[PDB]
Amino acid sequence: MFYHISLEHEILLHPRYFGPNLLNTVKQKLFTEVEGTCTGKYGFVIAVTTIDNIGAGVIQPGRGFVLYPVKYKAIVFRPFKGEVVDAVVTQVNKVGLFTEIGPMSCFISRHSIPSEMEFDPNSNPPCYKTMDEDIVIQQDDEIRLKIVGTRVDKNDIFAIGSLMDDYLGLV
Amino acid sequence: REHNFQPGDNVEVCEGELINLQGKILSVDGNKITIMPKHEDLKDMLEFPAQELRKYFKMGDHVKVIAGRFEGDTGLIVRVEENFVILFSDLTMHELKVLPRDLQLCSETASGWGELVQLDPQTVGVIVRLERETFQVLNMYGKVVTVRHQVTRKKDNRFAVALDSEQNNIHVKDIVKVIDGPHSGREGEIRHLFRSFAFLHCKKLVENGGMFVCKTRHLVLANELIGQTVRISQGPYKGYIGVVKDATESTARVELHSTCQTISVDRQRLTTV
Amino acid sequence: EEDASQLIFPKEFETAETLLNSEVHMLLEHRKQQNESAEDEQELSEVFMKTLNYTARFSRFKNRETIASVRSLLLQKKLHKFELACLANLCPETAEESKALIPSLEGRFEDEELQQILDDIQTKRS
Amino acid sequence: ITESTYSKRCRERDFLKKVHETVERGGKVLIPVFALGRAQELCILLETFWERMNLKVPIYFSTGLTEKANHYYKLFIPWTNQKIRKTFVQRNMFEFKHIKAFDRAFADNPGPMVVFATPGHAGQSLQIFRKWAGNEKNMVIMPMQVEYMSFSAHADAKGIMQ
Repeated sequence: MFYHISLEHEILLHPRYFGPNLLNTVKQKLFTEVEGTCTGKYGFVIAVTTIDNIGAGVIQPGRGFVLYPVKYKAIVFRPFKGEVVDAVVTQVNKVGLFTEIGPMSCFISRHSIPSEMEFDPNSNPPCYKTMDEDIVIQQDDEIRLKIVGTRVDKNDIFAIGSLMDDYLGLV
Repeated sequence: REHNFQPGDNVEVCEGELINLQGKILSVDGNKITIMPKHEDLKDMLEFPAQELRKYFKMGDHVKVIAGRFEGDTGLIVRVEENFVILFSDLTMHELKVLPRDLQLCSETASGWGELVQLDPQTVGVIVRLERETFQVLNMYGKVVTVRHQVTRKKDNRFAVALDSEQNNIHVKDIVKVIDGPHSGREGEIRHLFRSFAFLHCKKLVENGGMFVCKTRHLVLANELIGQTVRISQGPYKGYIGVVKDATESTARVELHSTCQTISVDRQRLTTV
Repeated sequence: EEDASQLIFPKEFETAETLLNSEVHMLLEHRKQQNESAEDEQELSEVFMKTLNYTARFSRFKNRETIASVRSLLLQKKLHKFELACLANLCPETAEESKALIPSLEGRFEDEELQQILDDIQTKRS
Repeated sequence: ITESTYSKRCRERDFLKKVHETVERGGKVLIPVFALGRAQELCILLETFWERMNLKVPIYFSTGLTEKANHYYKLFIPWTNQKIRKTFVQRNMFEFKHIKAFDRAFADNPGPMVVFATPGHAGQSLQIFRKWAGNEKNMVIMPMQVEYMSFSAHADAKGIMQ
């Protein structure tokens, strides 16, 4: 889920940016090097809503670089334990299901649900099909699933989705 | 039988009045351990032998294999049955079926290397898999060879320049896309370079550890004077006899026989004697 | 450690204000409006508009007055912020469904007035 | 048992005129060679042209194989044309006084010069082709101005008939 919390970052600014556009260069550098990053504690950041303040720039002795502590507000999104999360479904292989909730490589195995749900290769678009063939889980539809697991994969997350709870189907 | 219990691992109770209690191992002994597991919501401290225990893990934790055919591989479990436990590896998405006793709780990162080798002094290569007595090396063929240990080592050119189909300059650790060849459509990262070939890596590609080779033009960016006695035949040092210590295309370092000096002389003023 | 059943959060998140799906959508589209207004600036990678279309095609609310109204009625009753976000973003249809979604909703609120507030939000969903 | 797979002065004059017009404009040519016979013919025809017009801007050839071909062609004068054998007493025509070894084409120095590429693609030609694209005279003549001058190495139909 999407939170809105306070983050901290340090900016090493080269002396070539010590001009009238210094603080703007600091914001541009922050926007450059906080986007597309994930951590095992504060979650995957989405975007920087605003920057609270730019700290005092301490000049490092021995280097020209200046260290700028930055306090800012960023949207974070990580898996949670015991929570139901909306998901996106894509094409189905002969082994598993490809689900992508933003950057999440969430997977559904054969040891998370009872045998009321099956998959067949006879249909030209592969999809999850029951015996009654009422609910269809194919590419680009709305489902709900529960995640309990979380792992770190070098700014990537590996998790497992569950479908044990009822009414976790299409709207 | 055999027992291999390590501290920090999660174990359960399978029989007795204290069944279904999961705790963390602190120490281990030989046969009758009298182990001390840190149970959940329990401050009073218990004792359990080795036969009563079983390596049961919670769902979604980093596991490693201690022995068997699947040893040396890590992953995350999906569901622990009575005796049927499955996991997916960190390298490939192949389902691994392991016994519950053959699993341990560790926080280390999986290993899953890639140095430049020389099969013969005209061909370079990169090893894809470490074996006991052989090297599995993918050269510029697309075919993996199997050679002995005693290949030689060549100095890698980390400052080499390669050209793609757009005639753009690329270097080491650059992401390039494949738009031509037998494997067009994939994407790789530059590790080593040649005159007309480039080595590529894709972490999602599962064949030979992600190593591959593509041609450079089918991608797109996403002295004899040394040691010789010479005579300075011109200039202020004319007539001095010396031995060239170092030389370039223009100047030469001449070690004068008569003095203790080594001087820089233009090579147009030197005559080999 | 952390869990939703016992509402165990990391200790730093005592003021972690949580934004609803349409709130994220309006902030992200405002960011694109300012980015289009910002000349000579490079665009961001696939993650931003990926999240933007995820907030677009799964949006529960469409007008900011609906978010204002649901917040203005929800802070009066005693809710946790995470519980408030879960109730306002899960979009339930029945009361027993609302109990069966999250274990932290078990016994927190009376069933009849929970049915009443789902009736209110189902009147103000579009 | 004969081969059966298939003007020259005009083609040679046109190629020499193209090379001279490109080198007199200050630009550098990057003509590639793939065969040894074509390379030696191009070098000897160039060298007699450079000696005849008496202009001193350099011509260079590359690789450690074309040099070996040059040495072997120098050592096999009796297997050459009538002019090379007859004027050998004056000078060895394969001992080039204008075509010299290319130390990366004089480190790709500026100015008008003639460079022979090792292949006819492959290495030691694509770097020159990319380094000289979009230049003043980027004349590269395959067998960014591109010219087409082809020299036949085999006999034609009338030669087989003869």
